[PDB]
Amino acid sequence: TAGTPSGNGVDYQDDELPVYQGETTQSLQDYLMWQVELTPFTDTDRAIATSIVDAVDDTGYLTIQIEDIVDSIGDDEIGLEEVEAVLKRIQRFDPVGVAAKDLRDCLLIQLSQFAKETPWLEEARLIISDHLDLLANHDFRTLMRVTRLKEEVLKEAVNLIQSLDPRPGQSIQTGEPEYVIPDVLVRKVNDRWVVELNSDSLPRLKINQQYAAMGNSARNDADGQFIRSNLQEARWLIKSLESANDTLLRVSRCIVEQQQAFFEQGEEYMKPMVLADIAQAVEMHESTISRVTTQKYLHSPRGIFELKYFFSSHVNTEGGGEASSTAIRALVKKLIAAENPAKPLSDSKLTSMLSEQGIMVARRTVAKYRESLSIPPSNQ
Amino acid sequence: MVYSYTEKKRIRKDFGKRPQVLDVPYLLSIQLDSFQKFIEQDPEGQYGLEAAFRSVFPIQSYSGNSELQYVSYRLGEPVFDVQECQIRGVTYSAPLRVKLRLVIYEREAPEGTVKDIKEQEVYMGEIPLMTDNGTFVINGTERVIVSQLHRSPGVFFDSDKGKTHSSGKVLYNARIIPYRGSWLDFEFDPKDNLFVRIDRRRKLPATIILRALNYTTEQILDLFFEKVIFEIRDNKLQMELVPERLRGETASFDIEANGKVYVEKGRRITARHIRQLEKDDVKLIEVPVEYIAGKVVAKDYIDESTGELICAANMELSLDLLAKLSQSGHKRIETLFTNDLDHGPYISETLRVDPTNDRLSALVEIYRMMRPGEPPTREAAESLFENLFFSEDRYDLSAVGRMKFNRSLLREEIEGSGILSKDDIIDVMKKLIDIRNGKGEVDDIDHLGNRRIRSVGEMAENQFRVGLVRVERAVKERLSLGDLDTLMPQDMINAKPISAAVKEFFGSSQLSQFMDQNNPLSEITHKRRISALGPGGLTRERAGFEVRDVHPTHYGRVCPIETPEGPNIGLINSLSVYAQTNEYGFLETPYRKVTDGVVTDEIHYLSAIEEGNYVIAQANSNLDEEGHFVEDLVTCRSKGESSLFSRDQVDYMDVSTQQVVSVGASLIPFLEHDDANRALMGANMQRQAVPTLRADKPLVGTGMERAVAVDSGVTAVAKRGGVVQYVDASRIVIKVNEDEMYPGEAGIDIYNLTKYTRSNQNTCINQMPCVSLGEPVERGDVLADGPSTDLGELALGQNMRVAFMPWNGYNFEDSILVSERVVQEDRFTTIHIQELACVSRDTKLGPEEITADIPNVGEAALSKLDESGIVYIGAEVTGGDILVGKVTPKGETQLTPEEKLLRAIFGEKASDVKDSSLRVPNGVSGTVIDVQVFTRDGVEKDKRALEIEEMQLKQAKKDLSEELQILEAGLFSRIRAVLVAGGVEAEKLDKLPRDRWLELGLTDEEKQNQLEQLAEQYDELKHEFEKKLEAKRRKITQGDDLAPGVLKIVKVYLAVKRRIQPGDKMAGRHGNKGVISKINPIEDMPYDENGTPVDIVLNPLGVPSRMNIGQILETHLGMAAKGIGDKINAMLKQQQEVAKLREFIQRAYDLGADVRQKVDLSTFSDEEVMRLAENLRKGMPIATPVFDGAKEAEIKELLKLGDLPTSGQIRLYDGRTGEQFERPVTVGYMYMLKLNHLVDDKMHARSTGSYSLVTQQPLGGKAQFGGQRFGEMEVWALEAYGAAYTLQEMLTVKSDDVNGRTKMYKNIVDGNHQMEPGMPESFNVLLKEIRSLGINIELED
Amino acid sequence: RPLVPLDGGRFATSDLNDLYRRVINRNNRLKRLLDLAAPDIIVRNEKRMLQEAVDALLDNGRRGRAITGSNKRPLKSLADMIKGKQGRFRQNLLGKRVDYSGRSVITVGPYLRLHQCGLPKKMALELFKPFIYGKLELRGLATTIKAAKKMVEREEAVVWDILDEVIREHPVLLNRAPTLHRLGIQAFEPVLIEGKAIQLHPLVCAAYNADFDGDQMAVHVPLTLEAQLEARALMMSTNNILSPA
RNA sequence: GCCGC
DNA sequence: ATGTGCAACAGCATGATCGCGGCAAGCTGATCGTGCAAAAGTCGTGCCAGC
Ligand SMILES: [Mg+2]
Repeated sequence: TAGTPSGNGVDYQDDELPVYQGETTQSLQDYLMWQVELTPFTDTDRAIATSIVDAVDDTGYLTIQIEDIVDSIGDDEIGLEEVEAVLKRIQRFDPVGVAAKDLRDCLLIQLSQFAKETPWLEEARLIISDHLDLLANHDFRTLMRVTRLKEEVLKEAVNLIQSLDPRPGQSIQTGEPEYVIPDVLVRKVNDRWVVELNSDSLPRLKINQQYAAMGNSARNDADGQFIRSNLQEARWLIKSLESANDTLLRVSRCIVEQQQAFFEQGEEYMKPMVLADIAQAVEMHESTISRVTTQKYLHSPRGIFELKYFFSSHVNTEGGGEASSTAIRALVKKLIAAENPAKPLSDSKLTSMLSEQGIMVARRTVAKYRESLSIPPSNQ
Repeated sequence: MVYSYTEKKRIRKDFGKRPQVLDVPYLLSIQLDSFQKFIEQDPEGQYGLEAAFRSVFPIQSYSGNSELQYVSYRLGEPVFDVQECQIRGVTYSAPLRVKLRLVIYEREAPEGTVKDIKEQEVYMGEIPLMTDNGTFVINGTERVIVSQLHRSPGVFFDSDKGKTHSSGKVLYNARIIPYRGSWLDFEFDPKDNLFVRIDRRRKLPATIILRALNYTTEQILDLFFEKVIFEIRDNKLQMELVPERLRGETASFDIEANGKVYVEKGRRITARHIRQLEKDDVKLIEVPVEYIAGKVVAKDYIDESTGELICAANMELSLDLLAKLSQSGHKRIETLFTNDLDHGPYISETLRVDPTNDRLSALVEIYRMMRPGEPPTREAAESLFENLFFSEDRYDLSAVGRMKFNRSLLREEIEGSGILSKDDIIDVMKKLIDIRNGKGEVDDIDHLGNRRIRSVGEMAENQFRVGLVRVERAVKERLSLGDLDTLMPQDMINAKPISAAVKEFFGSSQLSQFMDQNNPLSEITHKRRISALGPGGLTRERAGFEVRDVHPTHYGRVCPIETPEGPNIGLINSLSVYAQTNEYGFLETPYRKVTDGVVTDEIHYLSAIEEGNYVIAQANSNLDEEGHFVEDLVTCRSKGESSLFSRDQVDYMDVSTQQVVSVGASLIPFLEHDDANRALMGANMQRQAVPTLRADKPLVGTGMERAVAVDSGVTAVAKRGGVVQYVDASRIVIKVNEDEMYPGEAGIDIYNLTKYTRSNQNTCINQMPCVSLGEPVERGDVLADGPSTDLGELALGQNMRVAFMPWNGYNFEDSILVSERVVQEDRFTTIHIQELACVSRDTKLGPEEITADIPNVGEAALSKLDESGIVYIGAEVTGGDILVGKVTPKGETQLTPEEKLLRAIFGEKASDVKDSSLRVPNGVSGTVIDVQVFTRDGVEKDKRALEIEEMQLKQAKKDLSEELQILEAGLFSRIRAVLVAGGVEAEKLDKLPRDRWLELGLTDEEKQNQLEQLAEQYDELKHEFEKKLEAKRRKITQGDDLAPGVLKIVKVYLAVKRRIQPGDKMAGRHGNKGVISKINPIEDMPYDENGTPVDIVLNPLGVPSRMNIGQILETHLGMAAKGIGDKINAMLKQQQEVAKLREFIQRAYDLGADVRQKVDLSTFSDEEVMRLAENLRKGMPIATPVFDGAKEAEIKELLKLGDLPTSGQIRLYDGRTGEQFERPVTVGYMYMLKLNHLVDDKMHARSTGSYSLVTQQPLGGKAQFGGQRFGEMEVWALEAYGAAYTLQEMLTVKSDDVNGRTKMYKNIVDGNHQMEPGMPESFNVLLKEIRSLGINIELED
Repeated sequence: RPLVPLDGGRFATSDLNDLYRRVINRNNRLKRLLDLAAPDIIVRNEKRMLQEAVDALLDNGRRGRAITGSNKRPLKSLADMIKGKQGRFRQNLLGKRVDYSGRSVITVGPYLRLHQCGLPKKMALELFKPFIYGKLELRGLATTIKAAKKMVEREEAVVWDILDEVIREHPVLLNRAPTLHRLGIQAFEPVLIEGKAIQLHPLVCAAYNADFDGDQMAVHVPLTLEAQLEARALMMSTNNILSPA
């Protein structure tokens, strides 16, 4: 290891019997409640505020409908007029624009809190925000004619609109990106692409279990011998862990054996291996292998970090034998990106190109592969 | 000659009064020597890795006819040097290569072999190495290892103070302690019964072990007692005469000698009667039969008539038994001594208690007592007893253990079997019985002759031995299933447990801690530190009042002054300056041999045991020119005591007066004038000083500053010093002179000084040159001075002008008053460096990218970020600025219409990717110093990574091309000389390149030999430089093998300047400390008649109660030194000629009452005199040794030389009123340090923050924004006040009332000031806890 | 009894979780083995195992020389971790940590009165944050709590003026760590000073047993009318002049 | 654990 | 004159041993396979409605 990181921030509660205790974190909902508790609200107003802030998502938008909120209250004299006022009061909290029903309302409230003298206040308050939002989504070439305004002014109005916060309330999150990858399956490149395993800790567990259980048993302070009281539990644990590591290593070796080409030369060279393919290889049932390799993670220089991403059964009626739809999707993404500025990428045209390349796939499937992680480049 | 180049620039005026015999040692020899002995190869199997390998290897399987033969070993070159190892954050270690061979023996032919595979060396683990300063760079840290003071293995006899049974009976016990194995013990019952406690188990009689050694009852009674013979023939019943044993006894009847009365019945028992009886030669005489009634038969006489016999040992005899033995013909009866004057009844009682008399019975009994499990089958007992003691690999006393064992029992032989035999246990039991009898005495366990020292090498050797045993256990299994195809790497080399054990010992141990990096003094003190704690040591709470007390044997070995205060006082000590460790591991101290009446120059090192017999004189006893003592009666130490002896009875003399003080205590001037505990505090506080912006030498020093500065290693010392060629703020290149030179390739010395670098305590480490240009230097001279060092002298403080006077209560108690001029000159201003790092780590949802553009971040925040997202070097960041722009991906594979239009309106990401950027922690400010981005192999190089690689390549080429330029210049000069010898074109030849086409051919010999060889050497030099350069380029440009998860690493350093302020702490080196109370303006401080204000004002009230006269003496001496410096400065100001200035300096350097310094300016060059005088403008740095130095008369004449009053006190005027203070005030210069306790780290406040999930109470401590703890005593005080509402608001509203907190905050914001209390969460947690047991507790109505 | 999180998504069970899991495992194994008509020896062994697990869970460190585990340190059972030292020391019975608390090094102020102490303005403005929020919202300088919070964050000049107004007659109490008697905690009237050190009146040092060579004190705010009156009329430094011993 | 009171 | 009852001594196990604060340092993991119905879930393929 040429370069090693310094130790990451960590601590454990000491001089306290309930070790590690805990530590409270402030979320968006907690901050919203804290703000609510410090503004003059009636009891009904407080109840409505709590009900509507309970429905605030992680991004800061309301998930439930206002009429559904009124139904949730389930009390008379709490008609939608009152809840509308309460929600509109709530919107103007520290993350200005939080608890917004839609994008239009969020931009309207964000633009509301201003000096009322900005160069393009009325230009984008309702002409652009409250109207022709779908036009602004596209190139908005006809938007200038629709709003009877010059394109030069719209060029700055669009920038002013984009200056606002798209998703308010997401700057409050206190979670840490600690969901890093153990990569218990390490792999290096060799003459045959050997696969090893790290983070086993089996010798350490064996030593600790010995020094505790067999340490107490070998200690002569207790009368008699604890030949089975403590000694014959560490053996069972060690055997179980060894068996688990053995089957994991066997499954990983089978996976690399059947998927050597994905790792060699081009990345998109995965065969459509099924659960039975590994089941017959390891002489074990498919259910155990599926339960074993469903979130275990490998560390590859170029391949993806997963053990279920390779497990695809996507024969797709290929011309020569069978193929995998993962490679088909990768090829479609590569070809769609590398196209003309018009970029037709028609479903029928893409299917014809794939068939010419040798992938006999229907024109309706390719639309699904494209829509899974992309959009048609004006193919309609 | 007399003075070195680095010393002629500034010479301390030593007051001396006594010559020095031997110089101070390396001050770091213990750690260095121990690790050297651990690492280096040894032809014999004495110690180290070779010793461990020979201990385990060779090894063979269980009759498998396959062995692994071990031959030699080596350590590979480290793959990183120290500096880049620290900058990377990795361990500095070397690979361990071991060469061993596999031999396969013939199964059919006994003692024959069929195969012998001599495979090459194999690798198991990496052994960390120590730096040149005795530090172990592990995980990019320092981690010094502290030596341990433990009990030497052997035999120790103790009396437990004789207060256990409350009867006044003193109990003696004996313990046998091996280096590794199970303890053995013997104890005395209050009923006088021999009991053993093996492995600290239940007490059993010694007779079981004594019989287990194949010893019959007759034999034990014979060996453990002096048997006498009773002869009963013809009814005479005579007795053998032993007058020597017959000392105290009462005559039961008349005693006659050869028919003549010698001693009457109940006659005189005095020594005269015994002497008279012994003088007369008397054979056996008859005795009354009543005496034998109390006797006990020892042997087991056999009856010749019948097989029946009286074999009942340890039993008396009956009257009928006399007739029974007479009938059997027993003329002689063997009976033990049974005499109780000095001897007594022992061993026999233990044999009466325990009836087992067979080896099998004893073995099974000890097997049952040791192991209460399964009973043995005549094989478990034998094997277990063989495993307990007398086993080669189970029980083992070291050579020191055998030495102590043999010495304590008075055996001439020192070396012996490392395993205990049958005879030594018997000898130990006999010795214990002897101590009980009266002869002999118990030994002191706190005696320094019974305590050893374990250093780093021995501990590492033990850990490696344990790891190699673990490896061997696994290795042995495979050999049973071994074919011929297996090699050594395939024979379970098993690097894993070797590496695991070694790294676990080094990185995580009690005796391997972070080293202190404030000053070089703290590093020096920490390196040579003695600790009683540790794995095999003594815990804090197990320590009595006697183990933490100073002993008369601590004289020249450990310091009685330097020790921590509260918990660890007496448990952590420091080595004396001259102390060193014996071969066995015992402390030693030098002494001068004394022959007749003249002390000799030869020096002997004596340990704690040897020095106890001789008579040792005192260091400060006057001697004449010839070495004789000037007085008849001198003070000496004979045996732990002090008294006056004759001039001829002495045997040794102390080497010097510093023998009893450590390095830390040696730097306190006038130590003999300070109280012991206050000097202890001063010595302990000298190590907490913080290096300042600019170093300042002490005006009043001791002379140990040079040794501490050089030996610490912070400086840069020349090693083959010639002349200085190129100087720079970051490099010194020295052209080594011709007199010493390695043949070939010429050669120069390149020193790369370490610039501003973060230390362990977040201080600054910086080196700056001391040589100017073309200045000749010698070997060992100082080139650069590190942190807190001025011209090679330890300077960790500043010279402050001090007035001792009360000033309007602003120096009340221990506070300090400081002028603003001290603040203006940036004195006591220190640089602190901080390290912040961020890591880009892979996730399931995607990789983590470091990019400048951050979603939902304004353009103002990105101002101080480059195109790659890393701060520009030199940018000043404060508060919560962003350092590294990092984005974390988010997962969404369902494109709902709202997200679709979000992506349409905004960027393609539409800010889905969250941001997790490294921001400066609140309250932290400073300038960005360095960025050290690291990248993985294969990943795209960062934009700034190219720039750093370019700068590294430029530095490497720049420091590599100098020697190439020198070598090519030499080759060109040789070629020019050759062409001058023949066909010289002079400037015409010099103008054309390549020596004008090598000057054609000229003569045949020159063309064939000279020119051809020159061209060949030139081409070889080019090729050599080119391959070395591409090797450096390849080494520089590589992909670092990061962790499997991480992808990129960025490290950012911030540097800030901390100035002095009222909250800061300042202290001198005499135990006088305090905090600043006010920073006074210049015109408000007192001034003398010359208008010069003072810098510091202290209280006279703190001197007498604390008993620090060194304070006042150092103040006067500093005033005198600064007066001489002022005289020199004034005389240099007026452009006075060199003659008068040299005269004045010579006069000042010859003062004192017969000092031992002989500095003379007659031989000094005029330029040297000018430089030295220009170095004394700010003061003359005189030096006083520890226990001898300047006296009152010498200080007063020093004052009189500089035209200052001899009283040391002047007239001060009040800077506010203009009036003169009524009494004279003591003014002078005192060396004041700045401790590491500042209010920028001690100021905290909180109103609301985070609470724990359990008990819902606020967190604790700074950096978590915690609240102050309102403990039990504070609540007791509140109860005693009667403040019930304050207490209730403390217990409920402020801590645990979850609803109460919010309600009270809402009331405060509204302005209600109402409580509305409730139930603390802690009581609910306690109720749930108690209910979680089988117990019900409830809150009834 | 939360379980400790580690690097990544991994979770490490605490000692109580380990004891409960072991008890559950032994109980389940005994239950499954009872129905198999197994010989009475293994039934006896499993019943002893379940009993030992129960005692280890309820009271570790007795009858079996403790269970320990994974660090050669005894596991913390239910009783061993009741409250601090098995009693009620740490987070109950007067062991609470409190909000509105500060701490810094003390120096000497000779100009002070017997009832006055010097309080740094950075130590203030943090203890008195909700009071400043209330005074800002009440005077009309900031309408919403967010505006007042942001303005206090930016620490403008009127914020300092309002802080000086709100500290006027609010007593504050200082205590020293080894509280030996009731005079080790006293209430003073804060005075705003510039710096980071508390200025303590010299005449109370003897009662506090305080010296200016590096000591520190703790500052607490009595944030209630009853608490303010108690701090003024009971614990003021002018109130206690004779020692209650 | 090291240090400060 | 021998036998029975009671008080005392020695051994053993249990419980406790001042606070408050700042650096620091290690992570305390997992588990098991079963072979099968039973269920739920998923993918290649063809459909009608909008441009
Ligand atoms: Mg103090």
